[PDB]
Amino acid sequence: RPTFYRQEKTIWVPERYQNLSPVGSGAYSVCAAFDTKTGLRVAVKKLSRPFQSIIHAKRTYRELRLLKHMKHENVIGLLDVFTPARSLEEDVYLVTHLMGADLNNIVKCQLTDDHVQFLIYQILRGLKYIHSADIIHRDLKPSNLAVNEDCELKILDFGLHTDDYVATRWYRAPEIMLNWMYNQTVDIWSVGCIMAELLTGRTLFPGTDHIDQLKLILRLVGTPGAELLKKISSESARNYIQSLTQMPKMNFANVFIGANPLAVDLLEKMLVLDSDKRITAAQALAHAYFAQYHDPDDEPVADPYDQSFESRDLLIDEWKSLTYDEVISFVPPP
Ligand SMILES: Cc1ccc(-n2nc(C(C)(C)C)cc2NC(=O)NCc2cc(F)ccc2Oc2ccc3c(cnn3CCO)c2)cc1
Repeated sequence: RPTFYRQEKTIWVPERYQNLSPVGSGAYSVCAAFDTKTGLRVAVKKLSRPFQSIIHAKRTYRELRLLKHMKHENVIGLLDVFTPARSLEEDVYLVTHLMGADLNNIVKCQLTDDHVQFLIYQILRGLKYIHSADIIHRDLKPSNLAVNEDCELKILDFGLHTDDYVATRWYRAPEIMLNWMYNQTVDIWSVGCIMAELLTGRTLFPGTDHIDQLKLILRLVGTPGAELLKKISSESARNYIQSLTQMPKMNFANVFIGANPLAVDLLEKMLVLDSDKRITAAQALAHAYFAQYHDPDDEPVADPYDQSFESRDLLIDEWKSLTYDEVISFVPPP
Protein backbone atom coordinates (compact mmCIF):
# COMPACT_ATOMS: atom_id res chain seq x y z
CA ARG A 1 0.00 0.00 0.00
CA PRO A 2 2.90 2.37 0.71
CA THR A 3 5.38 3.09 -2.07
CA PHE A 4 8.47 0.85 -2.10
CA TYR A 5 11.94 1.54 -3.51
CA ARG A 6 15.06 -0.45 -4.41
CA GLN A 7 18.76 -0.17 -3.61
CA GLU A 8 21.77 -2.45 -3.01
CA LYS A 9 25.86 -5.98 -0.60
CA THR A 10 22.16 -6.89 -0.82
CA ILE A 11 19.03 -5.26 -2.28
CA TRP A 12 16.27 -3.54 -0.31
CA VAL A 13 11.93 -0.64 1.39
CA PRO A 14 8.81 1.53 1.76
CA GLU A 15 9.36 5.21 1.05
CA ARG A 16 9.02 6.14 4.73
CA TYR A 17 12.41 4.51 5.47
CA GLN A 18 15.31 6.53 4.07
CA ASN A 19 19.08 6.79 4.41
CA LEU A 20 19.78 3.06 4.39
CA SER A 21 23.19 2.14 5.84
CA PRO A 22 24.42 -1.44 6.36
CA VAL A 23 25.02 -3.09 9.72
CA GLY A 24 25.17 -6.88 9.65
CA SER A 25 25.14 -9.16 6.60
CA GLY A 26 24.92 -12.24 8.80
CA ALA A 27 24.10 -15.78 7.79
CA TYR A 28 20.31 -15.31 7.81
CA SER A 29 20.89 -9.23 7.01
CA VAL A 30 20.15 -5.87 8.66
CA CYS A 31 19.92 -2.15 7.88
CA ALA A 32 19.95 0.98 10.02
CA ALA A 33 17.51 3.55 8.66
CA PHE A 34 15.40 6.61 9.46
CA ASP A 35 11.60 6.36 9.59
CA THR A 36 10.23 9.62 8.20
CA LYS A 37 6.79 9.13 9.75
CA THR A 38 7.80 8.58 13.38
CA GLY A 39 11.06 10.50 13.04
CA LEU A 40 13.05 7.81 14.86
CA ARG A 41 16.18 5.92 13.91
CA VAL A 42 15.14 2.34 13.21
CA ALA A 43 16.80 -1.03 12.64
CA VAL A 44 15.58 -2.98 9.61
CA LYS A 45 16.16 -6.74 9.45
CA LYS A 46 15.66 -8.62 6.17
CA LEU A 47 15.11 -12.38 6.22
CA SER A 48 17.00 -13.96 3.32
CA ARG A 49 15.51 -17.21 2.00
CA PRO A 50 12.85 -17.41 4.75
CA PHE A 51 11.09 -20.35 3.04
CA GLN A 52 13.83 -22.47 1.40
CA SER A 53 13.06 -25.18 4.02
CA ILE A 54 10.50 -25.60 6.78
CA ILE A 55 13.22 -25.14 9.40
CA HIS A 56 13.95 -21.47 8.76
CA ALA A 57 10.27 -20.98 7.89
CA LYS A 58 9.71 -22.16 11.47
CA ARG A 59 12.40 -19.66 12.49
CA THR A 60 10.55 -16.99 10.51
CA TYR A 61 7.24 -17.64 12.25
CA ARG A 62 8.93 -18.01 15.66
CA GLU A 63 10.68 -14.67 15.22
CA LEU A 64 7.60 -12.71 14.17
CA ARG A 65 5.34 -14.26 16.81
CA LEU A 66 7.87 -13.55 19.55
CA LEU A 67 8.72 -10.00 18.49
CA LYS A 68 4.99 -9.28 18.37
CA HIS A 69 4.57 -10.70 21.89
CA MET A 70 7.62 -8.78 23.18
CA LYS A 71 6.75 -5.42 24.78
CA HIS A 72 9.28 -4.29 27.40
CA GLU A 73 11.40 -1.15 27.78
CA ASN A 74 14.55 -3.24 28.27
CA VAL A 75 13.65 -5.58 25.39
CA ILE A 76 13.47 -5.12 21.62
CA GLY A 77 10.07 -3.77 20.59
CA LEU A 78 8.77 -4.48 17.10
CA LEU A 79 7.82 -1.32 15.19
CA ASP A 80 6.97 -2.23 11.58
CA VAL A 81 6.59 -5.20 9.25
CA PHE A 82 6.26 -5.04 5.48
CA THR A 83 6.86 -6.79 2.16
CA PRO A 84 7.06 -5.55 -1.45
CA ALA A 85 5.80 -8.86 -2.83
CA ARG A 86 2.39 -8.25 -4.30
CA SER A 87 0.16 -10.99 -2.86
CA LEU A 88 -0.12 -13.64 -0.17
CA GLU A 89 1.15 -16.10 -2.80
CA GLU A 90 4.40 -14.09 -2.82
CA ASP A 91 11.14 -11.51 0.99
CA VAL A 92 10.08 -10.04 4.34
CA TYR A 93 11.29 -7.28 6.66
CA LEU A 94 11.31 -6.41 10.36
CA VAL A 95 11.72 -2.95 11.88
CA THR A 96 12.57 -1.91 15.43
CA HIS A 97 13.77 1.06 17.45
CA LEU A 98 17.48 1.47 16.77
CA MET A 99 19.52 2.09 19.92
CA GLY A 100 22.87 3.87 19.72
CA ALA A 101 25.30 0.95 19.59
CA ASP A 102 25.91 -2.43 21.17
CA LEU A 103 27.98 -2.99 24.30
CA ASN A 104 31.27 -4.16 22.71
CA ASN A 105 32.58 -0.71 21.73
CA ILE A 106 31.50 0.72 25.14
CA VAL A 107 33.21 -1.83 27.42
CA LYS A 108 36.36 -0.08 26.14
CA CYS A 109 35.22 3.34 27.39
CA GLN A 110 34.26 5.40 30.41
CA LEU A 111 32.61 2.57 33.98
CA THR A 112 31.51 3.67 37.44
CA ASP A 113 29.90 1.21 39.84
CA ASP A 114 26.53 2.98 39.60
CA HIS A 115 26.65 2.71 35.81
CA VAL A 116 27.16 -1.04 36.24
CA GLN A 117 24.21 -1.05 38.67
CA PHE A 118 21.90 0.65 36.15
CA LEU A 119 23.08 -1.54 33.26
CA ILE A 120 22.76 -4.88 35.02
CA TYR A 121 19.45 -3.75 36.51
CA GLN A 122 18.08 -3.08 33.02
CA ILE A 123 19.38 -6.46 31.87
CA LEU A 124 17.84 -8.35 34.81
CA ARG A 125 14.57 -6.41 34.49
CA GLY A 126 14.48 -7.60 30.89
CA LEU A 127 15.41 -11.17 31.79
CA LYS A 128 12.63 -11.40 34.38
CA TYR A 129 10.15 -10.41 31.66
CA ILE A 130 11.71 -12.87 29.21
CA HIS A 131 11.91 -15.87 31.56
CA SER A 132 8.36 -15.29 32.82
CA ALA A 133 7.13 -16.14 29.30
CA ASP A 134 9.03 -19.46 29.57
CA ILE A 135 11.70 -18.35 27.09
CA ILE A 136 15.47 -18.91 27.25
CA HIS A 137 17.96 -16.66 25.46
CA ARG A 138 21.06 -18.89 25.30
CA ASP A 139 23.07 -16.46 23.15
CA LEU A 140 23.46 -13.63 25.66
CA LYS A 141 26.69 -11.93 24.53
CA PRO A 142 27.48 -8.20 24.84
CA SER A 143 26.99 -7.66 21.10
CA ASN A 144 23.33 -8.66 21.59
CA LEU A 145 22.77 -5.78 24.04
CA ALA A 146 21.74 -2.34 22.79
CA VAL A 147 22.66 0.91 24.54
CA ASN A 148 22.36 4.66 23.93
CA GLU A 149 23.86 7.81 25.43
CA ASP A 150 21.22 7.89 28.19
CA CYS A 151 22.42 4.40 29.24
CA GLU A 152 19.03 2.97 28.28
CA LEU A 153 19.32 -0.73 27.50
CA LYS A 154 17.37 -3.04 25.20
CA ILE A 155 18.00 -6.79 25.10
CA LEU A 156 18.39 -8.30 21.65
CA ASP A 157 19.51 -11.28 19.59
CA PHE A 158 20.95 -11.22 16.08
CA GLY A 159 23.47 -13.99 16.17
CA LEU A 160 22.07 -13.99 12.64
CA HIS A 161 26.23 -20.57 16.19
CA THR A 162 29.15 -22.76 17.36
CA ASP A 163 32.14 -20.41 17.28
CA ASP A 164 34.34 -23.19 18.67
CA TYR A 165 35.24 -10.00 17.38
CA VAL A 166 34.23 -11.42 20.78
CA ALA A 167 33.86 -15.19 20.93
CA THR A 168 30.47 -16.44 22.09
CA ARG A 169 31.69 -19.37 24.21
CA TRP A 170 33.25 -16.89 26.65
CA TYR A 171 29.70 -16.12 27.85
CA ARG A 172 27.95 -19.46 27.32
CA ALA A 173 27.15 -21.36 30.50
CA PRO A 174 29.23 -24.45 31.32
CA GLU A 175 26.29 -26.85 31.12
CA ILE A 176 24.81 -25.47 27.89
CA MET A 177 28.38 -25.56 26.54
CA LEU A 178 28.52 -29.32 27.21
CA ASN A 179 24.83 -30.43 27.10
CA TRP A 180 25.19 -31.78 30.64
CA MET A 181 21.45 -31.33 31.22
CA TYR A 182 19.25 -26.86 31.70
CA ASN A 183 17.00 -24.25 33.29
CA GLN A 184 16.94 -20.57 32.42
CA THR A 185 19.88 -19.77 34.74
CA VAL A 186 22.28 -20.11 31.79
CA ASP A 187 21.32 -16.53 30.94
CA ILE A 188 22.21 -15.53 34.49
CA TRP A 189 25.63 -17.12 34.05
CA SER A 190 26.06 -14.94 30.96
CA VAL A 191 25.01 -11.93 33.06
CA GLY A 192 27.64 -12.81 35.63
CA CYS A 193 30.32 -12.98 32.95
CA ILE A 194 29.17 -9.60 31.62
CA MET A 195 29.03 -7.75 34.94
CA ALA A 196 32.46 -9.12 35.84
CA GLU A 197 33.95 -8.02 32.51
CA LEU A 198 32.49 -4.54 33.00
CA LEU A 199 33.80 -4.01 36.53
CA THR A 200 37.21 -5.52 35.74
CA GLY A 201 37.32 -4.21 32.16
CA ARG A 202 38.75 -7.43 30.67
CA THR A 203 37.39 -10.82 29.67
CA LEU A 204 36.49 -13.02 32.64
CA PHE A 205 36.76 -16.49 31.03
CA PRO A 206 38.71 -15.91 27.78
CA GLY A 207 38.56 -19.57 26.83
CA THR A 208 40.56 -20.53 23.76
CA ASP A 209 38.29 -23.57 23.28
CA HIS A 210 35.81 -25.77 25.12
CA ILE A 211 38.52 -27.36 27.31
CA ASP A 212 40.40 -24.14 28.02
CA GLN A 213 37.12 -22.31 28.68
CA LEU A 214 36.10 -24.96 31.21
CA LYS A 215 39.51 -24.90 32.90
CA LEU A 216 39.37 -21.11 33.24
CA ILE A 217 35.89 -21.24 34.75
CA LEU A 218 36.98 -23.87 37.27
CA ARG A 219 40.16 -21.98 38.17
CA LEU A 220 37.72 -19.53 39.77
CA VAL A 221 34.56 -21.39 40.83
CA GLY A 222 36.56 -24.45 41.89
CA THR A 223 35.86 -28.09 41.11
CA PRO A 224 32.29 -29.37 41.53
CA GLY A 225 31.08 -30.84 44.79
CA ALA A 226 30.14 -34.49 45.14
CA GLU A 227 26.53 -33.40 44.61
CA LEU A 228 26.87 -31.49 41.34
CA LEU A 229 28.93 -34.30 39.82
CA LYS A 230 25.79 -36.43 40.15
CA LYS A 231 23.96 -33.94 37.94
CA ILE A 232 26.01 -34.82 34.82
CA SER A 233 24.40 -36.94 32.08
CA SER A 234 27.76 -37.88 30.55
CA GLU A 235 29.97 -40.57 32.09
CA SER A 236 32.95 -39.71 29.86
CA ALA A 237 32.69 -36.05 30.85
CA ARG A 238 32.08 -37.32 34.39
CA ASN A 239 35.39 -39.23 34.45
CA TYR A 240 37.09 -36.24 32.83
CA ILE A 241 35.93 -33.81 35.51
CA GLN A 242 36.86 -36.30 38.24
CA SER A 243 40.28 -36.56 36.55
CA LEU A 244 41.07 -32.84 36.39
CA THR A 245 43.40 -31.86 39.22
CA GLN A 246 40.97 -30.45 41.77
CA MET A 247 40.68 -26.66 42.01
CA PRO A 248 39.62 -24.96 45.27
CA LYS A 249 36.98 -22.24 45.38
CA MET A 250 38.79 -18.92 44.98
CA ASN A 251 37.71 -16.00 47.15
CA PHE A 252 36.02 -13.57 44.75
CA ALA A 253 37.09 -10.73 47.05
CA ASN A 254 40.65 -11.65 46.08
CA VAL A 255 39.72 -11.47 42.38
CA PHE A 256 37.32 -8.51 42.35
CA ILE A 257 39.62 -6.08 44.10
CA GLY A 258 38.37 -2.55 44.69
CA ALA A 259 34.93 -3.68 43.55
CA ASN A 260 31.73 -2.65 45.28
CA PRO A 261 31.17 -5.22 48.07
CA LEU A 262 27.59 -5.84 46.97
CA ALA A 263 28.87 -6.22 43.40
CA VAL A 264 31.29 -8.98 44.42
CA ASP A 265 28.49 -10.60 46.44
CA LEU A 266 26.02 -10.65 43.54
CA LEU A 267 28.79 -12.08 41.35
CA GLU A 268 29.17 -14.79 43.99
CA LYS A 269 25.43 -15.42 43.59
CA MET A 270 25.30 -15.39 39.78
CA LEU A 271 28.21 -17.79 39.15
CA VAL A 272 27.18 -20.97 40.98
CA LEU A 273 28.22 -24.08 39.07
CA ASP A 274 25.04 -25.98 39.96
CA SER A 275 22.30 -24.88 37.57
CA ASP A 276 19.59 -25.51 40.18
CA LYS A 277 21.38 -23.19 42.65
CA ARG A 278 22.26 -20.00 40.76
CA ILE A 279 20.21 -16.93 41.66
CA THR A 280 17.12 -16.07 39.61
CA ALA A 281 16.44 -12.84 37.73
CA ALA A 282 13.89 -11.65 40.30
CA GLN A 283 15.99 -12.77 43.28
CA ALA A 284 18.83 -10.71 41.79
CA LEU A 285 16.53 -7.70 41.34
CA ALA A 286 15.79 -8.05 45.07
CA HIS A 287 19.55 -7.86 45.68
CA ALA A 288 20.63 -4.81 47.67
CA TYR A 289 23.22 -3.92 45.01
CA PHE A 290 20.19 -2.86 42.95
CA ALA A 291 18.11 -1.46 45.83
CA GLN A 292 18.79 2.00 44.36
CA TYR A 293 16.66 1.18 41.30
CA HIS A 294 14.88 -1.95 42.58
CA ASP A 295 11.14 -1.36 42.08
CA PRO A 296 9.03 -4.55 42.15
CA ASP A 297 5.98 -2.85 40.62
CA ASP A 298 8.06 -1.30 37.81
CA GLU A 299 9.33 -4.78 36.80
CA PRO A 300 6.37 -6.20 34.87
CA VAL A 301 5.99 -9.84 33.85
CA ALA A 302 5.25 -10.81 30.26
CA ASP A 303 1.76 -12.14 29.64
CA PRO A 304 1.52 -15.82 28.67
CA TYR A 305 2.97 -16.83 25.30
CA ASP A 306 1.35 -19.60 23.24
CA GLN A 307 4.32 -21.67 22.09
CA SER A 308 2.04 -24.59 21.17
CA PHE A 309 2.99 -24.27 17.49
CA GLU A 310 6.50 -25.71 17.95
CA SER A 311 5.17 -29.28 17.81
CA ARG A 312 3.25 -28.36 14.63
CA ASP A 313 5.86 -29.17 11.98
CA LEU A 314 3.91 -28.22 8.87
CA LEU A 315 4.32 -28.57 5.11
CA ILE A 316 6.77 -26.47 3.12
CA ASP A 317 3.97 -24.42 1.56
CA GLU A 318 1.24 -23.70 4.10
CA TRP A 319 3.44 -22.14 6.79
CA LYS A 320 3.76 -18.91 4.79
CA SER A 321 -0.03 -18.50 5.03
CA LEU A 322 0.17 -18.36 8.84
CA THR A 323 3.22 -16.08 8.68
CA TYR A 324 1.17 -13.81 6.37
CA ASP A 325 -1.69 -13.86 8.88
CA GLU A 326 0.73 -12.75 11.62
CA VAL A 327 2.14 -10.06 9.30
CA ILE A 328 -1.04 -8.36 8.12
CA SER A 329 -2.60 -8.40 11.60
CA PHE A 330 0.34 -6.44 13.06
CA VAL A 331 -0.50 -3.40 15.18
CA PRO A 332 2.09 -0.58 15.42
CA PRO A 333 2.40 1.27 18.75
CA PRO A 334 1.16 4.90 18.70
C1 LIG B 1 14.75 -17.82 15.25
C2 LIG B 1 14.83 -16.60 16.16
C3 LIG B 1 14.46 -15.36 15.67
C4 LIG B 1 14.52 -14.24 16.47
C5 LIG B 1 14.97 -14.34 17.78
N1 LIG B 1 15.06 -13.18 18.66
N2 LIG B 1 14.91 -13.35 19.96
C6 LIG B 1 15.04 -12.12 20.55
C7 LIG B 1 14.95 -11.82 22.06
C8 LIG B 1 15.06 -10.32 22.31
C9 LIG B 1 13.62 -12.32 22.61
C10 LIG B 1 16.09 -12.52 22.81
C11 LIG B 1 15.30 -11.13 19.44
C12 LIG B 1 15.29 -11.91 18.27
N3 LIG B 1 15.49 -11.40 16.92
C13 LIG B 1 16.15 -10.12 16.68
O1 LIG B 1 16.54 -9.46 17.59
N4 LIG B 1 16.32 -9.65 15.31
C14 LIG B 1 16.98 -8.38 15.05
C15 LIG B 1 16.02 -7.34 14.49
C16 LIG B 1 14.65 -7.45 14.62
C17 LIG B 1 13.82 -6.47 14.09
F1 LIG B 1 12.46 -6.57 14.22
C18 LIG B 1 14.36 -5.37 13.44
C19 LIG B 1 15.74 -5.26 13.31
C20 LIG B 1 16.56 -6.24 13.84
O2 LIG B 1 17.95 -6.15 13.72
C21 LIG B 1 18.51 -5.29 14.68
C22 LIG B 1 18.07 -5.26 16.02
C23 LIG B 1 18.67 -4.38 16.94
C24 LIG B 1 19.68 -3.54 16.52
C25 LIG B 1 20.11 -3.59 15.17
C26 LIG B 1 21.15 -2.61 15.08
N5 LIG B 1 21.40 -2.00 16.19
N6 LIG B 1 20.54 -2.53 17.06
C27 LIG B 1 20.53 -2.10 18.44
C28 LIG B 1 21.94 -2.31 19.01
O3 LIG B 1 22.78 -2.96 18.09
C29 LIG B 1 19.53 -4.45 14.27
C30 LIG B 1 15.35 -15.58 18.27
C31 LIG B 1 15.28 -16.71 17.46
